[PDB]
Formats: sequence, C-alpha cells, structure tokens
Amino acid sequence: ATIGRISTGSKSLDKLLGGGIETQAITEVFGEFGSGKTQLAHTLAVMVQLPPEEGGLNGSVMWIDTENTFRPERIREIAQNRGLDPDEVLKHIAYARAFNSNHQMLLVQQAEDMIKELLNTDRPVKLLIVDSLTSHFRSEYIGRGALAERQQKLAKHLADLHRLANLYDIAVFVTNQVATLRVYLRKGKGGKRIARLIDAPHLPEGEAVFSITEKGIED
Ligand SMILES: Nc1cc2ccccc2cc1C(=O)O
Repeated sequence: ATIGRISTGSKSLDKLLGGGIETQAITEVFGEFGSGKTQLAHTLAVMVQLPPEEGGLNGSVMWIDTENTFRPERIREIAQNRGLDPDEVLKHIAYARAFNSNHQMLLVQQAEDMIKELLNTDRPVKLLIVDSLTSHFRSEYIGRGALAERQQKLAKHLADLHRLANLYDIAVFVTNQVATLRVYLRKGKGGKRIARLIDAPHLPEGEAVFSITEKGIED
C-alpha cells in the first residue's frame, strides 16, 4: 500500500523524518537512559490511533517489551492530554513481555496472528514497537565465540520485523543503545532533547530539538 506516516507529536522531529515515522519501514531510535526514546515510543502508541488529519493512521498497536519499560499510566496521561479516551487508547495496545531473546523472536512470529485478524477492520495494526531490541541478545551472547550466533539471530529477528512491516503496511519502531532509519537521541539544553538523523539514504542528516510534556513528545 501507500506509505503512511505517524506524527511523533513534534513538528521539528517530523520535519527531520520527512513527515513522521513510516509504515513499511523500521525506525530505530538510540539513546542513553533519559534521552526520550521510551517517551517517543509511548507518544507514537497514542498518535497512531488518531485519524490522518491529526497525524495518525486510525491504527492499533502491538508492543513487545524486553525490560519492563511500558507504562500504561503514561499512555493514559498522553491520551487524556491529547483529548482521547485513555481507556480506549489502552485497549488498542496489545502488550507482550519478552523474557529472553528466543521468546522475543517468537513474539514477532506470534504477532502475525493479530495483525491478520485486524487487517481489514477499522483498526488495523499500524505500529509494532520492540523496546529494547538488543537487551537480551547482548546479555545472552557474551564475547568472541558468541558474536556469530548473536548477529545471525538478530539478523533473522530484523528480517522477521521487515517482513511484517512490508507485508502488512506497519511502522516498526525499535529502541536500542550503542536498511532502517537510525535516529540518535541525546540530552539538549534546559531539559530539552535533540534527535540527530544519521546515514539516512534519502533524508539529509540534521537535528531536531523537542520537549517531553504531559502530551508526550512535542516541540
Ligand atoms: N498473543 C499476543 C501476541 C503478541 C505479540 C506481540 C505483541 C503483543 C502481543 C499480544 C498478544 C496478546 O495475547 O495479547
């Protein structure tokens, strides 16, 4: 289908990204604790539920959590501050906690069941979040003798995510620490945050400054 764009809530960040995050693509956001990557994930889980006129895609969300960072109270707060019903917004976020890298991989495969069920409805899955992509892979595969299998397993996981994104017109959004759009977050001045786009093949490298508010991400 046509490439849909989900607003991040920030006009500055959306301009940097070419209008927002894309369906049929993996957007990978990097940053240290406090850089705003989890705030962006929570904001996008709300924004995607809005109609296109308001920066969303009238969509449902699937969220894979590798380390206990999903906060339903933060969704409710962002939803209510954006004029949405907080309970309805939460009902349209399917949640899974992944306990290890094998289970994380299995969940991406299992997500296809619900994606297929909602595909021709009024609320198709339009956003699949994996927070935080490599935490289990880094913990489970230590050192020299483990790199080949860690890379093999991560490549398969990413291929599985790209397949769902392309086949079902979903924006895949992943968070991490240091063929996919890579955005680097950092602390800016006066409690603001900065996003830097690096090595995008068809978007200029640039920076966007944004704030974290009761609405989640905004300028
Ligand atoms: N069966 C499921 C699989 C998932 C896979 C990825 C993200 C969320 C998911 C939620 C469920 C659920 O039963 O609520």
